[PDB]
Amino acid sequence: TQLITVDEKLDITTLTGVPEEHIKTRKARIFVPARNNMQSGVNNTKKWKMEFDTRERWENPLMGWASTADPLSNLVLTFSTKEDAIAFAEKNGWSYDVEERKVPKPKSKSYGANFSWNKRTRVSTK
Amino acid sequence: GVRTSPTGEKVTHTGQVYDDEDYRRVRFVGRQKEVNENFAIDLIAEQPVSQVGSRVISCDGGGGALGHPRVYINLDKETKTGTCGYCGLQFRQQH
Amino acid sequence: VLRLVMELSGEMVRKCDPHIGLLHRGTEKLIEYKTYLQALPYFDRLDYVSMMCNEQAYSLAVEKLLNIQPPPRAQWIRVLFGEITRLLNHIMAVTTHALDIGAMTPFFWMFEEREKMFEFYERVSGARMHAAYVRPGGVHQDLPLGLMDDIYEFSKNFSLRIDELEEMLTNNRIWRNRTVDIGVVTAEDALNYGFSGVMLRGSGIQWDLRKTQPYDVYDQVEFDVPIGSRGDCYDRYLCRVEEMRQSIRIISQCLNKMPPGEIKVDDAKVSPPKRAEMKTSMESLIHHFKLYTEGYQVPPGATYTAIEAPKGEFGVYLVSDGSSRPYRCKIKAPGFAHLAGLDKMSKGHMLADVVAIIGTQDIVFGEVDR
Amino acid sequence: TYKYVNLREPSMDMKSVTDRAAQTLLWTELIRGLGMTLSYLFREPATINYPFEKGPLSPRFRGEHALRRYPSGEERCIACKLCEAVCPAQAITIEAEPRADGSRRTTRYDIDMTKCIYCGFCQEACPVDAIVEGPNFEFSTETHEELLYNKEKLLNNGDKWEAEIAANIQADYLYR
Amino acid sequence: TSVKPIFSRDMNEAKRRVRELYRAWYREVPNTVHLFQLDISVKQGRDKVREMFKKNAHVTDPRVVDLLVIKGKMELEETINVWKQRTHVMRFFHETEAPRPKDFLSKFYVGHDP
Amino acid sequence: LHHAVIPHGKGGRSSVSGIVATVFGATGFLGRYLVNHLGRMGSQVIVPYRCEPYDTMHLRPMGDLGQIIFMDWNGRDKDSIRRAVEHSNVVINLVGREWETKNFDFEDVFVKIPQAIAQVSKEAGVEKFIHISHLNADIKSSSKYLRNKAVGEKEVRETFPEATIIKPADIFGREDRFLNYFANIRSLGKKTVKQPVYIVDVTKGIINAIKDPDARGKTFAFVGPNRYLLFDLVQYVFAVAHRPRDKVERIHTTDRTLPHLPGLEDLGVQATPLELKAIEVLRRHRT
Amino acid sequence: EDNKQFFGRHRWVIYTTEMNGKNTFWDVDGSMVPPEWHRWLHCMTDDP
Amino acid sequence: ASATRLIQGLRNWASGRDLQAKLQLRYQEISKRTQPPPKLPVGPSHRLSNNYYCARDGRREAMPPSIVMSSSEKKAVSPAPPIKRWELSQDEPYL
Amino acid sequence: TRPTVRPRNDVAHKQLSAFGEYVAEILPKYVQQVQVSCFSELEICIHPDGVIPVLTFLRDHSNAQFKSLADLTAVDIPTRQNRFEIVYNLLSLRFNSRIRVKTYTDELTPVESSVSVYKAANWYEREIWDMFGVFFANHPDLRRILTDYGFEGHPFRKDFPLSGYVELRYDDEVKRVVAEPVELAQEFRKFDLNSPWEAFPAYRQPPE
Amino acid sequence: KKTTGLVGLAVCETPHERLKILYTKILDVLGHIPKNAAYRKYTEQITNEKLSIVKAEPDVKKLEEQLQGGQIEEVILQAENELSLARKMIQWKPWEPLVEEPPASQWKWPI
Ligand SMILES: NC(=O)C1=CN([C@@H]2O[C@H](COP(=O)(O)OP(=O)(O)OC[C@H]3O[C@@H](n4cnc5c(N)ncnc54)[C@H](OP(=O)(O)O)[C@@H]3O)[C@@H](O)[C@H]2O)C=CC1
Ligand code: SF4
Ligand code: SF4
Ligand SMILES: [Zn+2]
Repeated sequence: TQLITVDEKLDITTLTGVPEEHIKTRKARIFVPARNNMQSGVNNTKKWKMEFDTRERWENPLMGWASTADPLSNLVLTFSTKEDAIAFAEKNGWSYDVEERKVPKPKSKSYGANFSWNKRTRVSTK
Repeated sequence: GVRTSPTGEKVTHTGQVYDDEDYRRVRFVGRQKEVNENFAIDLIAEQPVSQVGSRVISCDGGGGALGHPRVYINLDKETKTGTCGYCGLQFRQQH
Repeated sequence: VLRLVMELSGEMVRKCDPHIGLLHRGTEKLIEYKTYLQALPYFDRLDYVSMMCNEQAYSLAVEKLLNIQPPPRAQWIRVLFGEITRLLNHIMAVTTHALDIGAMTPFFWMFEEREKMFEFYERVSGARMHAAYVRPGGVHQDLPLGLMDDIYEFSKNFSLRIDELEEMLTNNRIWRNRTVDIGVVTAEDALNYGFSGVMLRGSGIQWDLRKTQPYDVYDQVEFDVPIGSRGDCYDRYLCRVEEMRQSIRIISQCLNKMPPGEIKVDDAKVSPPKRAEMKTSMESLIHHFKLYTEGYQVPPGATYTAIEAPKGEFGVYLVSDGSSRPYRCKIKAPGFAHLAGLDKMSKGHMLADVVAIIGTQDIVFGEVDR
Repeated sequence: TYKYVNLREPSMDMKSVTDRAAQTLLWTELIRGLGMTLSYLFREPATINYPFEKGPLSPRFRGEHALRRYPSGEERCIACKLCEAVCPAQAITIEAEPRADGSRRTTRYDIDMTKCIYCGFCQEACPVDAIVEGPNFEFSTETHEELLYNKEKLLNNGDKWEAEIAANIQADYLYR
Repeated sequence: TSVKPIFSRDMNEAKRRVRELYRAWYREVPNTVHLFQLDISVKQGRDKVREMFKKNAHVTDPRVVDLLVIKGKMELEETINVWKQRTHVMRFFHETEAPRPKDFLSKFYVGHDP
Repeated sequence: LHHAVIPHGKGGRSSVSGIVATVFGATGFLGRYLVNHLGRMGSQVIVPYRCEPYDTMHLRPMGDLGQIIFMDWNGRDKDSIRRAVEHSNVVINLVGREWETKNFDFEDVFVKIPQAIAQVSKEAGVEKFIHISHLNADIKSSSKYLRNKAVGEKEVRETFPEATIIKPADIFGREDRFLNYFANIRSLGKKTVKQPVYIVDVTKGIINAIKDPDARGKTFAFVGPNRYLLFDLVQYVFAVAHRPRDKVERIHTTDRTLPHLPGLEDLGVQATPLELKAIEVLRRHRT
Repeated sequence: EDNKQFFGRHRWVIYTTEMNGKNTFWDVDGSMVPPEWHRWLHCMTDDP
Repeated sequence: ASATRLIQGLRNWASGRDLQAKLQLRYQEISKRTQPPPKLPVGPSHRLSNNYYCARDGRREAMPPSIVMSSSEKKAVSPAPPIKRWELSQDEPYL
Repeated sequence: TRPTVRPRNDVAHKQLSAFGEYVAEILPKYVQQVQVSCFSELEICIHPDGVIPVLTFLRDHSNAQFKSLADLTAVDIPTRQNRFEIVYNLLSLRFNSRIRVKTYTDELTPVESSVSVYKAANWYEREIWDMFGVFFANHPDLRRILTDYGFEGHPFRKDFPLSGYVELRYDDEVKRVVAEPVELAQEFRKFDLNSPWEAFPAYRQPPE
Repeated sequence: KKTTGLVGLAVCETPHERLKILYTKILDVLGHIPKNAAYRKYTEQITNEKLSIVKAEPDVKKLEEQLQGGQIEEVILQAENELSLARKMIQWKPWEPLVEEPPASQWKWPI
């Protein structure tokens, strides 16, 4: 009730219990996931996924499976703004690589321009 | 119709048989590598190539709601039989 | 399986710490990493003695979020199997209470009758116990022709057998001596400790989720829930047996009031179609394919619902992203709520009475983990 | 509507109170319980002699995880990955390849019997009825290596019988 | 910015509660290593205790210190009862390797661990 | 060499580690701990037995899913032994009852068993064959045990010459023989100076030497850290345990260093003393 | 198959000796039936 | 059952419930298996010519929740009408 | 729209709208939202200081009785600074209605331990402390219940991945059971099922 | 009465004047509360409605089916807890204007 409050940083990584091997060695990456190019629809955009980089996946020598010694291998954290992403990553301690968002560039096309006269943009097929 | 590779044992209908330098052959010691010896590709020659008088014909699979779904295949390839991707059995055209 | 660290003044008590969490399995986390239709059986098996009301509550959670009502034959068949499940959980809770209190034989009598009931599940779906069988969107793959007459047979013979159970026990002198004085519950306790169902029936207040908020066609059968008066464990025992006999009533009226509509919804974008249209469509094939790959998308928002498990308030709380994965499921468990007040239920007794207390609130310990 | 219990009083009339006293000092309804139990003694008990007589079932039991094949034909599985897409403990493992013919097929079709909870979802999800939950349920396997099915084990197990599977499906391909 | 902390004002009360918690662990150790019929010298166990303390001396934010004090108090309670068994107490130790050092060339032999 | 003998990733629990080990024995004591440390390393172990499968059953789940594999061997035929060592990276030889049986002496197990297995091994092409031996097993007297071991030592040294002949001193641990005989007393007291070596440093040394190449050809000997009198050690045993013919001769016989051959320090393993582990292992006294 | 017993004692097999050849006069396993009899014996039908 | 009348009478004398009548061993009314194959109904859809899916789109009827607040009024009502107390059902209550 | 799509009652909607407006205007110190969904179940969204005062109001007052307590979980939402949501769920014996008291909270600052008025909340708050680490000042006993003792990490967060970090095995070396870093036997595959194409046009959010 | 349907609650003999001194104490402790807020309005209006229910009727069973809160003694207990919130809400000032706002991109759901 109107207590101590001091304007500083945060150090939660000494509390969330994941060991320090995984703290300092593993590396995070924040990116908007690209449109999977075969479909053309960008509802899969608008989010900022935090992922971890991949590591070794050998052969399971009895069945032909891919085991791993990576508990963090299948994290994903879908966010809504780059600021809160970076704030969370620095709040929880490990390092992070920021790739920036890329919209499709707006264009200038028209069907009448596909029916040109002395301009070379000509439909040529139909 | 199995092969005996120079490792010395049965092979399957997938190209997966071993090398001599393997420990997995010796973990097969005492218990037999069971495998279906009624292979797959040899049950294509047993099926006759039917000859239908039509042109754009049907394949169902021997049973209404028992098998693979309907697919209509064409016979335009004059020397090549139509092949259902599901069935595996062939068709021809008779003018 | 529990851990009980009790602290007792001699052949009496003072306190008891129920160390529970032996049976934690991480169910909510695993559902947070799966889809709806895939992760239904976790809801089937967190509780396990009651086994189709769990299905029923999850299916009603999804159908209530998705604003889709099942066809009426689905509702009545779901009511029938809710009554079978109610009958089954109360008969096993009575018999495991009897077996742990002593009393070797009625356990085996009622388990032969339950063996008929597992034959009925087998004929319905095929599984012994954990039949999934209740999809969201109504029941899947309806009953084979020749089951309702078997249920009619079971109703007759089982009325006879449960009257023979009350022939054996209930005016048993020393079983009454064994459990009358123990397990008192104040109405203020029954509110503040968050009790659910049979404890509320037993101690005072007339209360039923089924009756007050009829979440299905329960509103259109004549039945009457038994209430307790003294708020007591023998009285609670009689309450359970008469809820079984009321379930006999509900099965009889359900068989006489059956509409022959259809199994699933015809909104094929939620329930998958059947084989004939599947093997020759195009839209039904696509719906089959993507409906089993992705899972249908579920509009965002957080819902809660609760039905009357034979324990009590089986509550379930979904939080959905616009997604086919639920963002957060969570389950209100009557086992957890009933284990919650154990000190204030057992301050003034001794240890065999404590084992009777663990009996008289029906436990599975699967569901107490959530 | 409610129908509650335990609302009476012990009747103060002399006959009823001496009847409760007669039960107290004469051990009566205990002997009534003995009479009911001896009535169940003199019935015939219902056991099934297990290794000979087998307990009844449905046509739609979920057992063995067997495969099917076409009439004098090849493997019914297209390797369309739906069963591994639905498998709620992911015990299916499919790696697919075409062969020298052209029809798309498999390489590796593995069922873990440990993770397989025996849903039925992979049966319902199969578009061509390739995988079928089998009829018999007798696995009883002494070693944990031996509980990890290969595609060849599934094909042998689908060729130790189809006739049971075919009879069950041909009876009940109309419900599902 | 309003932040309502647990116990702390400055780190003086932090120092006070943490030194008392260490005193509680000091008189906690010999009773437990006698009770569980353990097999480790008291010197070694106490030095692993103070080593676990000396791991997290690098944090000055006082709310973090409060939550650490409450965690350590929880497990001192749960080992001063008999609620934790032999397994968890040994699990604090590492007598089963776990061999991996931080040499460059050692991790270059057993590959792909940068 | 082919893949799936190369190491993969980190260690433990079916990480595909290096060695594929055929072990003769391992149903006894030291081989059981050795299979344990190879399961921690994550190595596939082929072990044949001869007894009831109940004993190999209670040492079965040491490995992960299906790593270790069980088969049969016998002290007579080369065909079963050869089938058991058809494919092996390494092979270790640890065998021996410490009393003559009806059908076996100290002769011909120590003599005849390394003959046939080394025969099919050198015809087979195994590498890093590790043969144990008791320490100070001489041509000299007092033990058919020790002299048959010396004959076997000369056999394994002569044919298949680059075997690591290894020898610990007499080991103690959870299932020691001589400390158990110290518990199974009555009494008699003599003098002999003696160094005891604990079992886990021995088996750590064996797995480290078998996984680390270039350390081959040389016989090794493992050293106890204390090296004092036997009777003082018996007084130590009774003190810590709260209470006041071939085995006793073969502990009174010979305990010494051999300065020719290299020991622990060519391996980099810490020596666990007698006192620490002896206090750890002396349970089963009065209250 | 007898009719006057109850449902669970209609259809019983009597195994013979050494059908695969493993002295199965004694120690009778399950699954020693061919599959069409594995339909009939498990009460999935009413005709042999 | 399947037993003589003296011990039948002893069963009914130990429990006067006419045990020979209904005994929980089923004989006649086991469902006579291999029933005729059923034809299912198809419900209030596949109806041609009128089923616009535009109408019955229960997924798209999900409104976002309305928001009454932010970050001489005739009021103080209850969330519901207060619940009427029930009745003892006539079908043999106690008492 | 009428067959097989569940119809509703606007009457219950109007009742809950009026009731939420009432509660919001008579406890204005803490109310920020009263939202009503389509199918009439009330949500009240509350600052983390009116926990004790608002629950003391909502237990009583004879216009909203609501004795019955249920779930408390604090649904872990990143892309916030106040991450966790403490969700009380309340039921009226007298009025047959469900109100969700959603209060918000951060990682480290406690809410005020609702066990003072709710004797059912004891193991609920203990569960929240064990799975998350949300602290409850002024509480009788906080322990780890529904976890192992020697285990830590607060696993129902999103930072805790699906497998645990530790994994037990017995070993005969030290004759007991130990914990090791996790050596999975298979990957736990991860299906990118989040399909595009805007399945609900009404719940669109404005992009930037 | 005679042995009511609840459990930890035995029947009272003088319901009426006990209930009346309950509600007059509610009016007293409401008289402690400041004026301008409508919390006083709603509590005063409902309490005078309920007191007008009880003053006009000396009956028992008609008094139950008119005055809600079946059967009777729950109304007394509920009056006690209504006094309890009254005492606790002299303090804590629920009607005074708000403490600060959330960061306002918090309560919207679909993330
Ligand atoms: N202090 C010590 O004990 C020391 C011992 N050593 C040596 O270490 C080795 C292992 O010792 P230890 O474990 O104590 O003794 P064991 O008797 O237990 O080890 C020998 C193993 O091989 C088996 N075996 C022995 N003879 C035969 C046979 N004829 N046929 C089949 N199997 C046989 C044994 O029994 P089974 O057949 O039932 O499997 C056992 O599994 C011995 O060779 C010993 O000389 C070396 C230095 C010190
Ligand atoms: S669903 Fe059927 S056909 Fe498709 S991959 Fe699975 S088993 Fe094969
Ligand atoms: S029954 Fe279920 S768990 Fe088993 S393979 Fe099929 S889908 Fe997977
Ligand atoms: Zn075809």
